Amino acid sequence: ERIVRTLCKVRGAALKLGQMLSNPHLAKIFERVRQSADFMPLKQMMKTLNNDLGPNWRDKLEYFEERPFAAASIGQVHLARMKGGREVAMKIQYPGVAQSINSDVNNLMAVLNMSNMLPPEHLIDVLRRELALECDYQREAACARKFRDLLKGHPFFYVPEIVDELCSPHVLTTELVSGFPLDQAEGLSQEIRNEICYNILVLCLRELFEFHFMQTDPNWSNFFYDPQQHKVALLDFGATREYDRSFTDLYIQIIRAAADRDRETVRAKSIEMKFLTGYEVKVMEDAHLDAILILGEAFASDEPFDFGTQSTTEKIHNLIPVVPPPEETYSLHRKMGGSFLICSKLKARFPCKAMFEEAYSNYCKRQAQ
Ligand SMILES: COc1cc(Nc2ccnc3cc(C#N)ccc23)cc(OC)c1OC
Ligand code: NA
Ligand code: NA
Repeated sequence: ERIVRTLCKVRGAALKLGQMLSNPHLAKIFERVRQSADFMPLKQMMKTLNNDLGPNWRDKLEYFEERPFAAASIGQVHLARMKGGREVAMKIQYPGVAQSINSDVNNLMAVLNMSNMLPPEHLIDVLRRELALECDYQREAACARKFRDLLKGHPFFYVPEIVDELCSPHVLTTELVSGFPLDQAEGLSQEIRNEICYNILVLCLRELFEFHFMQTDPNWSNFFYDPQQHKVALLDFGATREYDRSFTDLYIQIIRAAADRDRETVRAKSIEMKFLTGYEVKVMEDAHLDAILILGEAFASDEPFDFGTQSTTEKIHNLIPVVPPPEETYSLHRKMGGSFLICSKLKARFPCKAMFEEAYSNYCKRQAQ
């Protein structure tokens, strides 16, 4: 009834679990853990700052906010202001969180099993593995720099600059952004939500097929909408992957076949990419190909697509159906599906044929060249 309380002790691992799971009470549990004011004591955060930035770290700042704005899976964000006035956000890891992951995961699963809340061991290792990748804040900083360079001059999106002097293996600092995360934007008007989600799906297509450099686990909590500028700050860099153009090219042939309602080509190309073995049980394979074709439905229609009902987690969870499998077996579906799910959670509606034809057209222009 109040597993929430004991889960708040491992709220980081529970959050990561909920982002993978997307019984009904368990969602309410996770939603309450997420919405909990329970945060890691300041004293533990100070140890990371001292270890990483030196005992004099506070001298670099005029202000350090002791209550975090929000907690991540392995750290929390504290707002602050540098000497001179430059406002920043400082994402700070829990001390030795890397060595606490296995215990935190075991604790989370124990609480969920003993409470009879969870009716797969290999997926638990996926949880451990994903939390460990999140610990690499040096890499995350490098991905933020590269995305900022790729999106230079965009009229809608921006990436806050990294503050190198406040970055370390366990601390990532950016300039402050003015706005709020998209998990608080459900109450915005339909036109605004449509415009946000349109731009997000276009960027998804550019990340996959143009940049070959992409965030593969989209989370609406990591996009910030600035209502005044009418812009979105991108802070979602945790699972960023670069792929060879030959790999995303095969993926665009899948989406092309799904848009064209060519179920057999979707299946053949899926086998070629090693997403399917070719001898899966047909019932599961069919449900998986059904979810792909839902993606094609959107990209095949000049009429507005109703993400709120047509691409809900119910209709698209088979994009990735239940030793863990290689990440390259599902990262692109997780990206496409995750982007559709953001459109669905914000109840967006807009036509998608134009944006896919532009992406596919660029693909064809290069193919002839
Ligand atoms: C999701 O990932 C991150 C999120 C943040 N959050 C923020 C950044 C910049 N301004 C903010 C303003 C407010 C306000 N009011 C709240 C949060 C902000 C910071 C990060 O790094 C330092 C992240 O890690 C890449
Ligand atoms: Na984290
Ligand atoms: Na840059």
